[PDB]
Amino acid sequence: NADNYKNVINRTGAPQYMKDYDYDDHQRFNPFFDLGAWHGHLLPDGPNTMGGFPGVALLTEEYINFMASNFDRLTVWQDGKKVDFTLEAYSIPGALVQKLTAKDVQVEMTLRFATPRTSLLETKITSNKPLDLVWDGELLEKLEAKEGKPLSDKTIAGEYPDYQRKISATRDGLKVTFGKVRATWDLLTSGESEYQVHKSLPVQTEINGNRFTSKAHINGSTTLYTTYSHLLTAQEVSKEQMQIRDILARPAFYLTASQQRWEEYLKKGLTNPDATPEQTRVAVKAIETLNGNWRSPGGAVKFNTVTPSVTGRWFSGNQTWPWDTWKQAFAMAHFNPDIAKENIRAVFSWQIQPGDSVRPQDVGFVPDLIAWNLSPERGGDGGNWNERNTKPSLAAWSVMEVYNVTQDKTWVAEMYPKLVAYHDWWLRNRDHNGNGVPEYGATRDKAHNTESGEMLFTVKKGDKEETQSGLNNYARVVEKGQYDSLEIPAQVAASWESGRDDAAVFGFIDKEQLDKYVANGGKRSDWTVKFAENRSQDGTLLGYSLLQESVDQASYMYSDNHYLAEMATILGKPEEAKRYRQLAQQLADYINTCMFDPTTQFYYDVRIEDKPLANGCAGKPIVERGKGPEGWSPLFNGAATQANADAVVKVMLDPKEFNTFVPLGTAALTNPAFGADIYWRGRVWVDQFWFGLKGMERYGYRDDALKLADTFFRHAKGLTADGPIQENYNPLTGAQQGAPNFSWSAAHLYMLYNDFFRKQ
Ligand SMILES: OC[C@H]1O[C@H](O)[C@H](O)[C@@H](O)[C@H]1O
Ligand SMILES: [Ca+2]
Repeated sequence: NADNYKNVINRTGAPQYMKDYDYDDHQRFNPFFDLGAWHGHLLPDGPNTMGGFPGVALLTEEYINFMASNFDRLTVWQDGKKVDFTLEAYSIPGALVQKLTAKDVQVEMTLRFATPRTSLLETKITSNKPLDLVWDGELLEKLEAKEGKPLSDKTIAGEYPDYQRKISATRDGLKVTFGKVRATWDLLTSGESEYQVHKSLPVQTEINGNRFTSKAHINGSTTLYTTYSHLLTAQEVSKEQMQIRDILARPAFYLTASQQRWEEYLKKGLTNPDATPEQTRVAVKAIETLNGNWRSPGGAVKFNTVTPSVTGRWFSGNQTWPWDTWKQAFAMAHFNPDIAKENIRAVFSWQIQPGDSVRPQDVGFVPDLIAWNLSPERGGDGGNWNERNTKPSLAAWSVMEVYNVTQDKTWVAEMYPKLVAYHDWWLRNRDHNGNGVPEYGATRDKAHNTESGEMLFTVKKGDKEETQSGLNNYARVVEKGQYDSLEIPAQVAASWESGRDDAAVFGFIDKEQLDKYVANGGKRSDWTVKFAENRSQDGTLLGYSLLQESVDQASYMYSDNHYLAEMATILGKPEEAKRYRQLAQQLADYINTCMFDPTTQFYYDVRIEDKPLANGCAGKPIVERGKGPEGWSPLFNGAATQANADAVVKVMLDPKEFNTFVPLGTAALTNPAFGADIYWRGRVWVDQFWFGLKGMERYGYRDDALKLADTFFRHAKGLTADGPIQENYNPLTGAQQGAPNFSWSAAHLYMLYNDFFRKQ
């Protein structure tokens, strides 16, 4: 099956910089990674890379960095003369292949992954006469470029004097050793990491600084085997040696293992017979993308996980977020369920337990960002690890999907208490007014407050910065309004927790947009989101909340309650199931009564006003900040009444609202803060789009949902091309932006393939 999908993504490239970046700082080539390995490979594109797989990409704990352009490139010689080959090179799901053809000699090279640290190259050589073989390689010297043009003349050695890269011959090949570099935002190594090459035949190696040449002589047709291993600790180095020996001992077994695993991914995953060839290839792109972004256990993360992008500036290593994980595992349930399960475990593996040394007041909390290196507060030197906030919860929905496929009740039994702990955490620490409807917010944190628990903030006016603390001073300053801006680190983290950091609904709007809003009759203060601290009975600071209840978050809580009810029933916990059923019903009633505007016939967030409404709602729908994708969150999540869903579907299909060139973007055309190129105020994301389609389907509009899917398929740029998957689309032009090889989009493109794409 794999052979039907050659070059689904362009995996060619010959990088010349460690940071061979695109416009947005992401590695501009798309290397092949598999088995959760910590290195990857590209295809040759021409005579200068022919005979090897260039662009060895190392995952240095939390980042992707290229090591070399050519490394272990084969040239062949027969009687003192170099054999001139022609090249055919291609990817398939699970392998890179290149075929070299000359008259008297042919070579077939197949590169697959054998372990979580090691790839295996088969070099199959056909020749009726003896040959001399030569392998060469060279470490990169130059640091950084953008769009192929250097940003500076900085060198790698120059930038990182302790990196101390050295190539050494071994008893069975060679190795590259690396010094300890703790460059928190660029390059992380242990001082014990290595890149090892082991081969099945004796070789003779000459080393010349950062280049090498290796030689061997063979007597005729022969198949050689070479392992490539990026090993990040002393203990990884030690443990891998017996694996590498087994691989060179049983190479066919490892090749077959990979072939079969990939046939299984494709068999299990490609289950929409109505889909066209083009549509199915999109699903294969998503499968290759997701599987490449999977990482084995590494550092503090003791489970397999999946990151938003192995090639991403800030998304590589094993950096893992919960929001991304829910959708990732939802999709991967349908083709790589074992890793879907692991990914969810990874996220809950650092869930806060009672007695936690940093935040005992956050039991059940799930960190925003986990990674190889713990933060200084937990004993590591990691800059990325984040516990300032979490992300919106579709955890139960994610877990349930894994169950739907596997029917594995032991999986439900495992996750249920962890899901319940997160649930209970939301209700304790993100419910400022105590009404059972959550807010987006932030934790108590060194970045957010003093040691005594006084919320930090910085008032700005012209060029004067005034840094104060305490919720007393914040209220006193908000009223006056004699500031250009008010920076509240805890409110920044609340925007991160919402998952949509410049959204209209959360008060984000540009200067010219606001002027027009005011000229049309509104007030500037309509766009001010107020902020509050959350405390327990005894006065313990639990964290913070936006003084605003979000309709998407409420709907996700409805989801959580609905799916916990089903899990409780599966597990034979009827009384707990009944409680969640009632909580679900309570949220649905609140969402429908409080958040659905009778007048505009659409859903919106509500403010937590100074006093609740007579009907018990926290405040009125925030109609004036305009319509967004949160308005269909109740449909996707199943909270809406039929009447309210019918109304919302009318708006979604309205070409003056959301039925744009690429439909269902992150702000209606009528939104006062709309911008086609703004991430969370116009741009179309595949998750929010798919939530829309599912929401429509649930309330009887599958036919219209299938039409929108067709429109997406015809209008979203690059979909049928061989480019890597990115983050979002301009709703007017269809133009793509964001990180290449983006898991979240791949997840929902896969879902669209399964649920809505079809032959017209
Ligand atoms: O560093 C944490 C940070 O990472 C990325 O920037 C995300 O987009 C934010 O929401 C936040 O999680
Ligand atoms: Ca509340």
